[PDB]
Amino acid sequence: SKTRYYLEQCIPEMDDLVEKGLFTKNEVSLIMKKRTDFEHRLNSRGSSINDYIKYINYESNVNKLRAKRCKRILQVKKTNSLSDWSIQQRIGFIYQRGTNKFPQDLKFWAMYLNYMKARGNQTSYKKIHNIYNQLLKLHPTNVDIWISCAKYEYEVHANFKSCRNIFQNGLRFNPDVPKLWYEYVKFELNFITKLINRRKVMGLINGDIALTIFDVCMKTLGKHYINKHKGYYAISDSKMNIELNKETLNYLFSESLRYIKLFDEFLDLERDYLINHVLQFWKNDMYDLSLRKDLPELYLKTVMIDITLNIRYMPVEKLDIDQLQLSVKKYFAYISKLDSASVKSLKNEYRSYLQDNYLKKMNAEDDPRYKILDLIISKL
Amino acid sequence: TREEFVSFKAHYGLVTGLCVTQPRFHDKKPDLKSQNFMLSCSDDKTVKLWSINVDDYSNKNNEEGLIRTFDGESAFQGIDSHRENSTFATGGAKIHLWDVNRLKPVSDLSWGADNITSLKFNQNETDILASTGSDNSIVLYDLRTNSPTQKIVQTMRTNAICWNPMEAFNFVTANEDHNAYYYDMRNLSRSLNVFKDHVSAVMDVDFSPTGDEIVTGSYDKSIRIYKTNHGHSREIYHTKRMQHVFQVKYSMDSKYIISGSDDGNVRLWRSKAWERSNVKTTREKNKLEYDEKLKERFRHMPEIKRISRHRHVPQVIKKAQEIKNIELSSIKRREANERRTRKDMPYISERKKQIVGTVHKY
Amino acid sequence: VRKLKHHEQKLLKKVDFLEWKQDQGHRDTQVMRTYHIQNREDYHKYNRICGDIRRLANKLSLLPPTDPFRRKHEQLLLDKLYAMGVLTTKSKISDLENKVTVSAICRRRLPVIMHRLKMAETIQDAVKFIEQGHVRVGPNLINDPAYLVTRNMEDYVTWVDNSKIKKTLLRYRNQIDDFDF
RNA sequence: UCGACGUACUUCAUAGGAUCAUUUCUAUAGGAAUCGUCACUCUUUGACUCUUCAAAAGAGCCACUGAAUCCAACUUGGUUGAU
RNA sequence: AAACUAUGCCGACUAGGGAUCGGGUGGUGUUUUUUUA
RNA sequence: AUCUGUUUGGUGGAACCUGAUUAGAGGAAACUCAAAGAGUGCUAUGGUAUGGUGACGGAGUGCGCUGGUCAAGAGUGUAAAAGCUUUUUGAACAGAGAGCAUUUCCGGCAGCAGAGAUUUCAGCUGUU
Ligand SMILES: [Mg+2]
Repeated sequence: SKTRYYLEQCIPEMDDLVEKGLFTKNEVSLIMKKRTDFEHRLNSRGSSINDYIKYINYESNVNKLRAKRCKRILQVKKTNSLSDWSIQQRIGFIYQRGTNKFPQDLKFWAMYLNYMKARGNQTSYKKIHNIYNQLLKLHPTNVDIWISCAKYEYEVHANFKSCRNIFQNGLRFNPDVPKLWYEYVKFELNFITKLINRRKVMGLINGDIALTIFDVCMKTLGKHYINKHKGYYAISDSKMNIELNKETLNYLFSESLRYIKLFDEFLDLERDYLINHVLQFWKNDMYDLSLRKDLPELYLKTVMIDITLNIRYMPVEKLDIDQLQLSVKKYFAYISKLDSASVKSLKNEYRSYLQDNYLKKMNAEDDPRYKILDLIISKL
Repeated sequence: TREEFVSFKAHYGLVTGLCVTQPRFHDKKPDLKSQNFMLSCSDDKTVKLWSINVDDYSNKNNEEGLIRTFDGESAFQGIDSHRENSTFATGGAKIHLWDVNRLKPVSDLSWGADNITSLKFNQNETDILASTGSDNSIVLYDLRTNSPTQKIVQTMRTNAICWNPMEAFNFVTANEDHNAYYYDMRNLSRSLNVFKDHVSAVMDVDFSPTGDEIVTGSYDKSIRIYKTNHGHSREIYHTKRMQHVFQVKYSMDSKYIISGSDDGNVRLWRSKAWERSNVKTTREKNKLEYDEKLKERFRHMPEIKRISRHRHVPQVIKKAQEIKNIELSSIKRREANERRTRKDMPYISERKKQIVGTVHKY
Repeated sequence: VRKLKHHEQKLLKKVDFLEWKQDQGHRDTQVMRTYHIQNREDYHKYNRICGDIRRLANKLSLLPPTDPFRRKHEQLLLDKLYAMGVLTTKSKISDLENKVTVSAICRRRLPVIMHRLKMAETIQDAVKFIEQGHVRVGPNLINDPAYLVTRNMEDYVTWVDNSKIKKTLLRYRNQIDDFDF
């Protein structure tokens, strides 16, 4: 049987434990009896992943118990013999057998990866790559795996070359997931901020790339969203097709707004320049729908970001009157082209923005600018 | 599938030789994946190169038929092709070396005026060639020198030669004295082994690609398989419908034997009768593996010998063995009587009996 | 045993855990069932008597055919066996071998003769009535179901006077006379 | 009454092929079987209890201690309706 | 006087085994024997 | 109807004959106990069994191996070419974990500071 072969592989380890004096023969017998039940459990029918989890948990405690008797009895940190790595080798083997038997369980894969990453010295990083290669092939459509190895090789390794290739391959399999685009762009700018800081660090001691990802993201996400909500067929009625166009604009708009929030985090990059690219993107008519005509509510938000763009990142201390005038000059420009209902709502939002960010944070009696802000707010 | 890819009426006379080759023209790479080529020679004094469409791969989607013809002054009797290079050799009144891209023999090899009956290129030291003559001789050649090397004259003609796929310097010979002889290239005075089970002339011989077994076709309507380390067959294959075994071959997996007789049928046989072609579960594999070692350990027991060696051979072969056994006993009894009184009658080993002489003495 | 596979059957041709050659085909059990013999060794006690008859006949046959001694003894044996009821016919001397069998002797047992006289519906029923003391032969009650009845004594097989079975016979035909009982 | 002749009448052969029979092999290579079990469904047979056709015999007598049924009696429901 | 219980497929046809009769060749060592033949 | 007596359906099953069976033929109950047959279900998966006996593993180096680009050589072809084959060689590039050696370092001990939830890992300095 398979069990007898695996039990006999434990014998050289147990001969070592008795020989070193850490475990008595009676104690060694008790460990084998417990191991015998597990190995029979794994090699039989009806086995579940919990059996593998239980056996791995048991082996870990045996490793701990041997470790403490090693310091208590032998009084040595490491006894150069088979007993040291026999348990660790075994636990890895249980992980391999369980993963092959039950590839569907993603939790077990995570435990396997955490276990092998934890003992970095014992396990070469090359072995970690093999686990990810086999896992990725089985589940190409789980983005969390793709980001995990990308994150692992950006933090533990910091190989942007391999990490970039992971995002390149991951998006190839899952172009319809906004989440993977969000992380790849986050990685892309993360590579830039780290790079510029190195240049800044270099000086003392002596963004478009993300936008392209954003642009292709918005096109690709649109195509798949249209394919979904249509089923096997196209939609014959014209009105329904218009609605499907409206949904993707809103769905794509929410994605674009989510990227807008991401840019704010990055002080080093020229966020105003990066945001303006997004605003320019939405100016172009898309899917035969105009934002100003068909989706005004999205348009007002599009206008509002443009109005505050020059003053969005200006602290109250460095508030320049001329730049505020440019914002107000932009404010009057859009009103001349907007309807009354839109102007009122747009007026309310802009007034609240100025009041909350600048007026409420400024002392009234110390700064002449406070009077100017109130006059503008009153006139707005 | 046991079906034909193509059938060609290649020659007006008898097809005296055939080999499957992978040509390399100087200027053109033939599509080896989609086409396979075979060379045929006949007593009408011509050698023809053919092309056959095959369905090994589906990477494509013709030119199926005769490609090139070589004319010769005399009839041909045996053909074989060099494995590494494109050169191939034909054996007729003179053994000729040909190149696929030349219409005439590039080089002429011959020990003398005697004709050559067969030839077979070496499989590992691909530059070496061996041939069989009608004067009961075996001539060894080397293309690196473009000359013959060694010659030994035996008591009877040898019909076929095969080289050991795993031992570059060893080859077995099918002989007309009811025997097959295993020879070492470097020392041809003595044979390595002799296989004696057949009762008629052995007409063809072939090595298993593992190199640990040989199969011999005989004029007695039987096929016998020998272990290279033993001088007696472990098996005999026969059928009432098989009429004269003239060719025997091993499948490249060593699992099957292909035999061609003069009744016009090409049969397939298992190398080991009791084995089966299905993939075995681990429990099956170990039990069968366990049995084989268990059989080898007790092979010397009387009862196990009785059953293991028992085969039903045709009546004609059985009577031949009985008459053959009586004759050898009389000869052995008789030489024993002569040795009692004869002062000088030497002992000659069975391995050295068949050699009449060698050209280059050492 | 489970049904043997093909390769097992060829290697275990003679294996049989329920039939052996020494059983002689379970002839004893078959004859015991037919006539409801309750003692396991009754058949083989009968078999020895049959063999004694057959042995004597074989020796008699080897005497010369015209011998007065041979003819006398062979007729005497035929005379005696017919009287017991073992042999149905006296004509043929070969009957001493061919038609002398344990079934012939068992067929003269009291339960079987009751069945043939229709005193019981089955041999098993006849055995029960004998064990229950309903059957007499002549004036003697017999509770032994192995009693052999000769041809002459088959006339005296009958029910006991006070048997409840007799009352049912007479009551069914409305011919019961309680003076007798 | 037996013979001979004549007439009439009854009976008698033989083949081809395959399979099963040797604890492998019935003589043929033209053919098909070598695995240490865990469950579920169905089907056949046999036991144990009881029982019909359908009866028959009770290892037998006393004492104590439990149980079941059917009446009597009592208690509940019941013509504003039991069965 | 004689026969009187037998019998074997046949042939243009292969390779043999043991024993024996006549001749011849070779080997060997026991009988044999020696310049009378 | 102290009319008539055929048919249909139920009840009953003498005699003869034919067939099958025979320690007579049956029936009811089950989270009962046995002996067998057939089918079905289940990753039912070592083609030669974990990366590892300090007999070791990790890091590095070199060799080995892979992919195509370029250059050169050889063959073929031509007026000269272009073109095609190459188990001919070299360069740089991009690599796989998939082999071989390598003591060059680490994995004993103390201290510095960090990442993660008293425990795990990573870096540096002294020491055997
Ligand atoms: Mg017949």
